[PDB]
This record gives sequence, structure tokens and C-alpha cells, in this order.
Amino acid sequence: VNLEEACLERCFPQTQRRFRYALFYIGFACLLWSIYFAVHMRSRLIVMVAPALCFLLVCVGFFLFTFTKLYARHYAWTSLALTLLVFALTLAAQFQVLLSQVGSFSMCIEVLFLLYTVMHLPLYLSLCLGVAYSVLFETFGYHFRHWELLSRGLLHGCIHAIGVHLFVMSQVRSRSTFLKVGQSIMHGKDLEPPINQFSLNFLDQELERSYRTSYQEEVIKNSPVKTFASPTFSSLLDVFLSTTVFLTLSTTCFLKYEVPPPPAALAVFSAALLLEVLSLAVSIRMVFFLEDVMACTKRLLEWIAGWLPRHCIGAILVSLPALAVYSHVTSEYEFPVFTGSAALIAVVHYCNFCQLSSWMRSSLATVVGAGPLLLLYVLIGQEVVLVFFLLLLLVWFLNREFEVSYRLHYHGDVEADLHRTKIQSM
Repeated sequence: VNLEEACLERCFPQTQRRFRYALFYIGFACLLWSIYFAVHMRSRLIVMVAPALCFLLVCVGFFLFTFTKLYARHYAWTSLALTLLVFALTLAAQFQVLLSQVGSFSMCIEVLFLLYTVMHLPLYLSLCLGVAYSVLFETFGYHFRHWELLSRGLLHGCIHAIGVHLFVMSQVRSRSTFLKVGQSIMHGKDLEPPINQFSLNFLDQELERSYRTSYQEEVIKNSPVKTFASPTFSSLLDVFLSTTVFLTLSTTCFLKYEVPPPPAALAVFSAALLLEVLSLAVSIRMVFFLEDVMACTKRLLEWIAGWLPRHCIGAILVSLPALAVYSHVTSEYEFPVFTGSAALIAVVHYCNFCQLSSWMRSSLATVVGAGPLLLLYVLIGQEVVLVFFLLLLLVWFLNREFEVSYRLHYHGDVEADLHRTKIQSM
């Protein structure tokens, strides 16, 4: 446990810079809602706007608490108080209004994401608080408003599955980087952030070229699966979550029809499933390497492992759950709540596939997860914009934060084995 305590100190600047960004997020989010509430809901203004601006004072008090010595020692406890206080604000917002179900569901999604990824609490405390908050969210709305109740749970389960996967995989990067960065320290002893802010790339073009081929050389060399941070194992968990996110999301949409589903609706789902079953099986052949492996399928396995080809597969794999939502849209739309609330999971799902470029993933969430619903409306109309804009920027920030936490792990891997080679030389 001695190295555990030193690990936290090394990661303390990260758990503080992240936490201070969450305060900016909720402070900005709670200010846009107050402006939206103070104009379109003047019938009950002081009873809903006042919590928004009053809680803005909580962020100010918490932001200054960061510089206090107590935060340098009790950063976990202060992060817990955000989890409880923001829960109270969002749970009461659902109760106080009775606003669209889409607007409330965005609050549940965004607050859940902050707890899982950018709050730094123990897994059992984070997961239990998230489910307890979600079960309180889905129970206050119906109480203070067969198959209809199951659909909300399936969407709720998808949020936790993505959040847990982001949380678990983020601790893997931080811990593995800490071990490998400290591994080089003893190597340099025995011998005697290189990422641009805008494009999220290593400044040295030489590091880019090897990084872009990292998956390919991993497959070509058939290196064994070591930990959860291996480039080929991360793909397996990414596809496995993508299949489950797609399947649970597809189950709810087909529960709405229970007018028969459009021929397109049956076509896209089955086309996705036919593509999906191969993708899950291909990743098996890339990590497990059964005796059924053979030369011809080893030729194609490395080709898919390249930068351009894997981006194409990941782009349609990440967008596969989103394409299930928009395959149910026809001229008989006038459905306005189920499509909107399911689409929030679609844009959220773009946080998965951390290996791919964040800029392409985040952009595709805007055009393939937000654009269709936004244009379908072209005040409910003035709320879907603000609901999606808040969630999109959270997706953009989280994808950015995990991409720099994945390439940094690779930079620690190449730096660790460079020192190891130098040690073997002498």
C-alpha cells in the first residue's frame, strides 16, 4: 500500500485539474438552465431559477476549497460532497417541475458521467451511488408526474455500462503509467506531456508514425495480452460494450411498436447484427489466437489493424447504436420522447472506442447523434438544442481527456522499453 499512497500524490494534480473542470461544467450548465427557465417558464420562476443560482455559489465555495490544504489531503471527501449536492439539485429539479423527459434525462446522464469519470471515488461507492441516484430519478418522475417501465431501465443500464467502462479503463491508464514512469526512474538510476493541446498529437512526427502503427505492429508481432491497457484487448472491450449498447438500445425501440416497424427498421438492425457478430469474433482472433487461426485470416487481421482501416470500422461500429434510433423515423412521426431520450444514449456511446481519434468520434456524435434529431425539429424546439449542446460538450471533453490519457500511456510504454534496452546494452 506504500506505492498506492505515492501513486495518488503523482495522480493528485490530475484528480484536481479534472475535479475543477467538473465545477466549471456544472456552473456553466446551471447558468444556462436558469436563463432557459427564467424566460420560457416564468409561471414558476423563483421556485426553479433560485436553486440554479444558489447552487452556483456552491461551485464557487468548492473551487476555492481546492487551493486549501484540506483538499490537498481530503480531495476524495470534497468530491463526495459534489456527488451528493448535485444529486439533490437534479432529483429536486425532476420533482419541482411537476419540462420534457428529455431535459431531465440529460441531467441524469450528465451528472452520472461526472461521478463515474471525473469525481475520483471508489468503484463500489461510485457505482452504488449512481444506481441509487438513477433509481431515485426514475421513481420521482413517475410518482410525481408493463413494457414502458422496462425501457427506462434499459436506457439507465446503458449509462452505467458506459460510465463503468470509462471509469475502469481510466484507472488502468493512470496506474499503468505510474508503474512504467517509475520503472524508468530506477532504470536511469541503474544506468549511471508531449501532446499538443489542439490536435491531441505528439509533437514529434516520429512518435506519431509509430503510434499510428502501434496496433498493427502489435498484431504483426503477436505480442501476448498482458493487461487491460494492451492495444488489442482494449478493442475487445470496446466492441463488447458497443454490441451491448446497441442491443439494449435496440430492445427499447422495438418495445415501442408493441403500425408495424418500417422495412428500413428491420433492415438496419439485422445489417448491424450481421456486421456486429463478425466484429466481436474478429477481436477474439486478435487476442486469443485459437488453433483455428490460419495464414489467410492472419493476412487480413493486420490490415484491419492499421490506422485508416480501423477508423472506418470503428466509425460505423460506434455509430451502429445511433443508426438503430433513426431507423424508426418515418413520415408518421406526428415517438417524440422515445426517440429523443434514446438519442442521448447514442451520443453518449461515442465516448467508447478510446483508441480511435477523439476529434472524429466527437464530431461524429454531433452529426450522427445530434444532427438528425436537431434537423427533424426544423419550448420543445428551443430545449432540444440546449439539452444536446450540454451533453455534446461533455462528450467532447471526456473524449479529449481519455485520449490524452491513452496516448500518454503509450508514451510511457515506449519510454520504459527504451530505458530497458539501454540497460541491457550496458
